[PDB]
Amino acid sequence: ETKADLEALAKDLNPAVGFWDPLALSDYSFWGTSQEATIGFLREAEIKHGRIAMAGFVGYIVHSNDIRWTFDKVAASVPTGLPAPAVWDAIPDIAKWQIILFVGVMESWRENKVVLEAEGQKHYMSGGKPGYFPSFDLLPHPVPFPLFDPFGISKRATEEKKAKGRLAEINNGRLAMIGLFGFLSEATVPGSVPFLKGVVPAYTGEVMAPFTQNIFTAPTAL
Amino acid sequence: ALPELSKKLNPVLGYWDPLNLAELNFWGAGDDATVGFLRHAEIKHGRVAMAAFVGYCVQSNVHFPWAPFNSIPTNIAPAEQWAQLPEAAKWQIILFVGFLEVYSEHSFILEKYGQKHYMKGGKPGFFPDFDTMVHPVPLNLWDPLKAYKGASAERKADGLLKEVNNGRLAMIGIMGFCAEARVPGAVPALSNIAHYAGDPMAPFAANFHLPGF
Amino acid sequence: MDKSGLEGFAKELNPVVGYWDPLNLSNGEFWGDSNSATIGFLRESEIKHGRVAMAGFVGYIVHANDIRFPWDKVAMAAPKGLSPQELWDVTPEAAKWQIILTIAFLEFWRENSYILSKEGEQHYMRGGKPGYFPTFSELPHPVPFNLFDPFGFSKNASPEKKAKGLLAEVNNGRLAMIGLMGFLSEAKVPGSVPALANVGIRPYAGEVMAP
Ligand SMILES: CC(=O)O[C@H]1CC(C)(C)C(=C=C/C(C)=C/C=C/C(C)=C/C=C/C=C(C)/C=C/C=C(\C)C(=O)C[C@@]23O[C@]2(C)C[C@@H](O)CC3(C)C)[C@](C)(O)C1
Ligand SMILES: CC(=O)O[C@H]1CC(C)(C)C(=C=C/C(C)=C/C=C/C(C)=C/C=C/C=C(C)/C=C/C=C(\C)C(=O)C[C@@]23O[C@]2(C)C[C@@H](O)CC3(C)C)[C@](C)(O)C1
Ligand SMILES: CC(=O)O[C@H]1CC(C)(C)C(=C=C/C(C)=C/C=C/C(C)=C/C=C/C=C(C)/C=C/C=C(\C)C(=O)C[C@@]23O[C@]2(C)C[C@@H](O)CC3(C)C)[C@](C)(O)C1
Ligand SMILES: CC(=O)O[C@H]1CC(C)(C)C(=C=C/C(C)=C/C=C/C(C)=C/C=C/C=C(C)/C=C/C=C(\C)C(=O)C[C@@]23O[C@]2(C)C[C@@H](O)CC3(C)C)[C@](C)(O)C1
Ligand SMILES: CC(=O)O[C@H]1CC(C)(C)C(=C=C/C(C)=C/C=C/C(C)=C/C=C/C=C(C)/C=C/C=C(\C)C(=O)C[C@@]23O[C@]2(C)C[C@@H](O)CC3(C)C)[C@](C)(O)C1
Ligand code: KC2
Ligand code: KC2
Ligand code: KC2
Repeated sequence: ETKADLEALAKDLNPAVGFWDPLALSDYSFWGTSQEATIGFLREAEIKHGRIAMAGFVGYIVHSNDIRWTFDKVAASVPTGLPAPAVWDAIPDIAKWQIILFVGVMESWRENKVVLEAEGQKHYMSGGKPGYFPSFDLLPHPVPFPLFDPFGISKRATEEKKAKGRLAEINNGRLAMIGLFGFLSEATVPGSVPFLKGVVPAYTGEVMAPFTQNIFTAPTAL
Repeated sequence: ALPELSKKLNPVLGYWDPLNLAELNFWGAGDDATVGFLRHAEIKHGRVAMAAFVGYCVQSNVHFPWAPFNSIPTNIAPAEQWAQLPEAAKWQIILFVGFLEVYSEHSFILEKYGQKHYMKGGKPGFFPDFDTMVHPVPLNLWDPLKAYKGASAERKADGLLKEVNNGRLAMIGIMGFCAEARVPGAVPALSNIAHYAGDPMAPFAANFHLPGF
Repeated sequence: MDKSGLEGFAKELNPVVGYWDPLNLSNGEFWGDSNSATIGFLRESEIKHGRVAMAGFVGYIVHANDIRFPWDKVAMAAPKGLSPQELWDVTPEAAKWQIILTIAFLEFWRENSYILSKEGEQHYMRGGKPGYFPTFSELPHPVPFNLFDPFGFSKNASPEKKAKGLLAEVNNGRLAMIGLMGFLSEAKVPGSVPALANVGIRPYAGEVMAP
């Protein structure tokens, strides 16, 4: 998308705030590629981070209140009452490494030229749709559902509703990237979020440290 | 240029070059190169002295409450604070100022912005913006927030005159501070704060002693 | 407003004083804008300072009298006999942050040129009415009661009455800053303001401007 398209998108997301890039990432040519592709990468980054942060907000609320799956042994193995950041550290590293590799397979599926062009879209940097996820039609083996709408809902949605939904996606993502980080910052830095004092359990570890044992130095195996 | 500029700075005195330093042909580069180098040296010294005056006054009373600065007292000489600073911090500060200096010296950059080297028709002290730098550079050295980038032309020279005079005053001021610091009673009416005993022109005296000395 | 208009406005504020500008701040270009912009910024600053000072005078009296609502728990639980500054400092930190953040949102709304232009006004520096707080029509959800005149008592007022009111606003705020700062000075350094010495301005032992 062009910077004019970004201005229009910003003025539709929030008419009053409008286009509010004060650091000019929209202008810096990333890897030497054109502005129309840096805009695509930046917009895909915004959508993706907002997605992961919205999911992370809901997941943090779920983990802090120990609403766990009833019929699994890993959840039972993890002690109860831990902070939500620690509910991640108390897991077998082999499960962390499979969550991460699941996201890896999915983000390899997404960026694939062949799947995207078979379904009709292109890469987000090649003028495609930022925040699209191709279905598993060209998958080696069959699979029951896709990722976006595994069921049928929004197979018959108007383009107006889709545009409204993408605007709401971007806005809610911008807000959730701040809410989830409010949770993390209040956990690891007490009195950092003034309104959550005494609400978020405290935490000592590093939320940017996925595995307990350092993979770069000494991993663990199963 | 120096006569007219000196009369602008102080028309009563006009010109006083008692040692004829402008007349002396520095490195055989010509009197024009002498004038350019001397004006740029005066401006560089004035800027660093102005900043050093403010920094000395600040550091004598306030420190940053995070490490490693929180561990330093403020009731000692600021030169003593610098002496205590870790060797890596000293080298890194000097290397950063070296970057600013070599960027100012880079001809291609200030030529991009429309200036020449200070001793060949370059207006003294035109520092360049970090646009030729490779990766993102959110702000610049001069007009970092771009506040007064659209200043007034006559103001843009009145400010130069005020800068030169304030720089001269700060040269004498910071040096008076150092004089009273390393020699008590050196500056009468200043002997009230800090009496460290060591050479301030020894960046790494605390760290190492160069061989041969 | 041009500087000729500023001299005129000063004359309307007080025919005797005239344009008393010993620092000549009106004749300036802050951040490299125009002189009209500098005048607009100074006018908005004066109006806003007078407004906050007028509300602060009333608040200081109301707090010094220990006048508190009959429905709130926080204030009723807070200690009595305190100075207003002590009362603010012992208010809950969350409450202080909500107050300051709502004030932040109001400042953002006032500065927002999209909203002013939708209402037929402009930002004060760029040429417009200094001190005009826009309505809340552009809000995501339709609140009632716009900030200025929520119940609508000045809707049918005349332009001449409104101009007189703005002049009164500026002058009354000018002495309101002096009054509130007199209270703060007397709570701080005693004998700063002689006249209040009898009423016993409740002493305060902290720097108010350091939350
Ligand atoms: C204090 C305490 O206890 O807790 C605190 C601290 C703690 C734990 C840290 C917390 C946290 C989380 C935080 C702060 C997380 C921060 C995460 C962050 C900041 C993650 C950057 C990723 C960057 C990447 C992947 C770069 C790719 C780089 C690549 C691939 C490039 O090519 C770069 C590029 O430039 C080139 C080379 C060329 C250019 O042409 C183009 C661009 C520009 C693209 C909390 C929640 O605040 C709590
Ligand atoms: C709390 C508690 O205790 O509750 C009690 C309640 C109660 C009621 C007493 C109990 C019970 C009974 C229950 C709940 C029974 C559940 C039975 C159930 C759910 C039975 C599924 C069969 C699926 C099959 C055979 C799959 C074939 C799979 C085939 C043919 C495939 O290849 C699938 C696939 O082709 C797709 C579809 C699409 C392709 O893209 C991918 C592939 C090729 C892989 C329990 C267990 O006691 C628990
Ligand atoms: C301290 C202070 O002073 O302040 C603050 C600081 C701080 C930390 C910020 C605070 C906070 C909390 C905040 C702001 C939290 C924000 C959290 C956020 C923003 C969380 C979004 C989740 C969205 C999801 C999961 C959406 C899924 C949506 C999905 C999967 C859809 O189905 C989309 C959909 O389009 C389809 C595909 C089909 C259509 O038919 C329509 C629908 C919609 C169904 C505090 C505590 O309040 C106080
Ligand atoms: C003892 C006795 O008998 O005698 C003496 C002995 C002795 C030792 C000499 C003494 C001394 C010391 C003295 C007097 C030292 C004086 C030091 C001095 C004179 C220090 C200037 C600093 C200026 C700065 C940092 C400027 C920043 C300027 C900045 C950051 C700007 O914004 C630049 C600006 O251009 C822009 C971009 C926009 C324009 O709109 C204008 C402005 C300006 C805003 C004594 C003890 O006092 C008395
Ligand atoms: C002749 C002469 O002498 O000078 C000449 C030269 C000179 C100086 C250049 C000139 C000028 C300008 C002048 C004199 C300008 C003065 C400006 C001034 C004096 C401006 C105050 C603002 C106050 C505010 C915003 C207060 C907020 C106050 C707030 C929000 C509060 O504290 C609230 C609160 O307190 C309550 C209500 C209750 C307590 O429970 C809690 C606290 C404490 C939190 C003149 C005009 O040319 C005259
Ligand atoms: C956990 C992650 C996650 C969250 C929390 C989340 C939240 C929201 C919200 C928030 C309130 C809204 C309102 C919203 C709306 C839409 N989402 Mg979205 N979404 C997530 C994930 C995905 C994925 C993977 C895809 C996707 C999409 C769409 C489309 C389709 C537009 C179109 O087809 O034109 C619309 C309208 C698909 C797409 O193509 O987006 C461009 C797609 O592939 N979303 N989404
Ligand atoms: C320690 C840092 C430092 C200090 C303390 C300081 C103080 C003062 C004061 C005194 C109160 C005044 C009044 C003043 C005024 C001007 N400064 Mg100056 N200045 C510093 C640093 C630099 C740098 C790096 C540059 C610079 C410049 C200009 C120009 C532009 C003129 C033009 O471009 O026409 C004007 C008018 C630029 C230049 O080229 O000046 C030769 C430039 O790049 N300054 N400066
Ligand atoms: C706590 C804050 C506060 C105080 C203590 C205060 C006191 C006084 C006094 C003192 C005795 C007078 C006499 C006075 C008069 C007027 N005030 Mg005022 N005022 C405050 C706040 C606001 C706000 C937010 C606005 C406003 C306005 C007007 C207008 C409308 C003129 C017009 O509609 O043309 C007139 C005549 C509105 C405006 O347009 O101001 C530019 C507007 O938005 N005031 N105001």
